[PDB]
Amino acid sequence: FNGKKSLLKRRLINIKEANLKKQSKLILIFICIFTFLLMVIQSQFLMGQSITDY
Amino acid sequence: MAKLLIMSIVSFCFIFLLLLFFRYILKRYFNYMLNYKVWYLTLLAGLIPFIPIKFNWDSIDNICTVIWIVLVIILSFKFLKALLYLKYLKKQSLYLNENEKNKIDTILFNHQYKKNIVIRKAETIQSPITFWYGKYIILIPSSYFKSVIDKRLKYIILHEYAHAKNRDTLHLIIFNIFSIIMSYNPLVHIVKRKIIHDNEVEADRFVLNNINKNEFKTYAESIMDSVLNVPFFNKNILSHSFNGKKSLLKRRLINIKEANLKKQSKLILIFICIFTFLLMVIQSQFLMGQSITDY
Amino acid sequence: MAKLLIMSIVSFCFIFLLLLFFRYILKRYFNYMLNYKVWYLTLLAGLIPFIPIKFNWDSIDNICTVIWIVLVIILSFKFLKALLYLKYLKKQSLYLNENEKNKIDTILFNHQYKKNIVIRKAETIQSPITFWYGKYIILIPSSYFKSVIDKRLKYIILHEYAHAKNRDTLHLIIFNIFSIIMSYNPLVHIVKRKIIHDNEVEADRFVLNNINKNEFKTYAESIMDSVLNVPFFNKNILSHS
Ligand SMILES: CCCCCCCCC/C=C\CCCCC(=O)O[C@@H](COC(=O)CCCCCC/C=C/CCCCCCCCC)COP(=O)(O)OC[C@H](O)CO
Ligand SMILES: CCCCCCCCC/C=C\CCCCCCC(=O)OC[C@@H](COP(=O)(O)OC[C@H](O)CO)OC(=O)CCCC/C=C\CCCCCCCCC
Ligand SMILES: [Zn+2]
Ligand SMILES: [Zn+2]
Repeated sequence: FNGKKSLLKRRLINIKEANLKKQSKLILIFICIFTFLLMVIQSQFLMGQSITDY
Repeated sequence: MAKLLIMSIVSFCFIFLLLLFFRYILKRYFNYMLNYKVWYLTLLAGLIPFIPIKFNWDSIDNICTVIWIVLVIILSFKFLKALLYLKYLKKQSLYLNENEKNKIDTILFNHQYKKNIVIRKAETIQSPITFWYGKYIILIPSSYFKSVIDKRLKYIILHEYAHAKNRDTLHLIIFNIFSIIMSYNPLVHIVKRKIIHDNEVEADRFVLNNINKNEFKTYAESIMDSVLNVPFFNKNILSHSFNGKKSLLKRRLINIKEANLKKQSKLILIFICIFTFLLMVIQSQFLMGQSITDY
Repeated sequence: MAKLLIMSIVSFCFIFLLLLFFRYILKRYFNYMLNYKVWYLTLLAGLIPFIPIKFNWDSIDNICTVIWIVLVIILSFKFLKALLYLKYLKKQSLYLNENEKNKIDTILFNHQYKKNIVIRKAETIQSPITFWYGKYIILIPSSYFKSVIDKRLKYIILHEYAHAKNRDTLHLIIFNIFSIIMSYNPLVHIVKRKIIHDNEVEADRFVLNNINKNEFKTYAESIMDSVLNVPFFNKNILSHS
């Protein structure tokens, strides 16, 4: 009956399902290492600067 | 020259989208919390283009040159305003009576936590709040202990601890300042806000993990009352408050509490509309046109 | 033709900002509300320089055309799906019994309010909703009437009645259509939120005015419970929950 979804409402929703999960770092790591490599790629791909201006 | 900025904006948005991308599934299908610390990487990556790796139309840059500077200056103010408040706030506190301490300890000894953070009382602000400085300060009004049989102490106290544990109040400050210099890309503000929601969710988990289920129900009910009693605040961006945040629901509650019984004399609308209209007429007097007219 | 795009956007934003100043100040300092109807005039203004009445670029122009076309098509699709959702709800509704009618009568007895709008019930949804069609339909859960002591009925009825009185639902319908077509100026979409925000506030003012001071807190408590104990849905985003 609330006008629209917001924070108080979201919190109450989560209160209904116990988060009985072992949220192992395994997953975050997989993403984090992937992510980092992509920034590496971004670098080879593109850089520039004004230091060139002889 | 500002071509660099454009490059910067693009890089930022790239990583930004990447994180947002993953999140959906991780919660939607697996109910995982994403450990928010990952977000610092967006900033880093976004700024890589500034490194001199080495391995007319530009009038606009003559201008963008100072847009940067001005924004920083304004933000310097914004930031400091809050910081100064914190100066003020901190110095007004006091330590506590043993009996309260005994109660407090009874609640929390179970954790036997790393007590290198601090508990103190207040004679000022209505709701308990927290911020960092270098000490991890938890501050709560005296009315709550004088009301020794309030019971809700059981839950309120723990909540604050939960913010203390991940050092939310530390990161927040740093993050803010750093972002201020890179004032150029509004997406960073999305992030500035977004991060908050996660912190609060985690805090709720934290609490539930320390109580019964019968109690869960009770707790949830107590939160609602904790929202009810007062107007909210935005006093310290460099802090976390208790009443959740600026919102529609809250605004409506505030108004219903206040008297609201009067008509404004009709002219106000009669004229505001006339006014608006004449001006658009004027706008038109000079401005109109479309390509079909171009024989 | 880029020029026309630009003009339309600019014109709209000009007035838009003007209006915002007024509302803020007027409420902030003198405690008054403005009747939201004025907002239609922003759409109008935005389309004046637009009509062909005077009283490199090639690429830019070509693409702009294409985007306009697609935006309208997809928003319409979204809108239409919702529209039949509404059809569904109507089909499934039913009238109430005599005593239930008698309860309504009591609540509205001294109100003697216009009866050219309709009150009906269904088991389909956990909380009441309303919509327009042309008949002003108020729908409540069929599970509520039997509760001899809910003391919700009183408040729920006035709340909705009040919404019905101002024909707010109609305005949203048409209003949305115009933004469906003029899909590109983000400001045009944004104003929708403002309309809703106030529409509900105003409704509350109405209700409070019809109840005892001693129960003001009662009303408020129910408002909270109405949220606390329920899941959220927005299938009909064109309607009020
Ligand atoms: C600049 C704005 C300033 C105003 C802010 C002031 C207001 C401050 C706002 C702060 C509070 C947040 C309120 C929440 C509102 C909201 O809808 O924003 C949500 C993001 O939605 C988007 O994906 C869209 C968000 C982006 C907004 C624009 C909409 C368009 C999106 C399409 C972009 C995708 C295309 C990619 C290419 C981008 C390159 C340009 C919030 O994220 P989350 O809660 O994690 O949801 C998870 C979701 O289930 C997971 O699905
Ligand atoms: C891209 C070109 C744009 C050209 C225009 C120049 C501006 C560019 C700079 C952009 C960022 C500035 C951010 C400030 C926004 C101005 C609004 C502004 O001044 O509004 C501020 C606030 C609060 O309104 P208030 O003053 O209390 O009066 C409300 C009154 O009762 C009733 O009135 O809006 C919200 O936070 C509610 C937003 C709800 C809408 C839904 C979500 C999307 C977020 C809205 C944001 C929408 C996103 C913005 C997109 C235009
Ligand atoms: Zn918190
Ligand atoms: Zn309503």
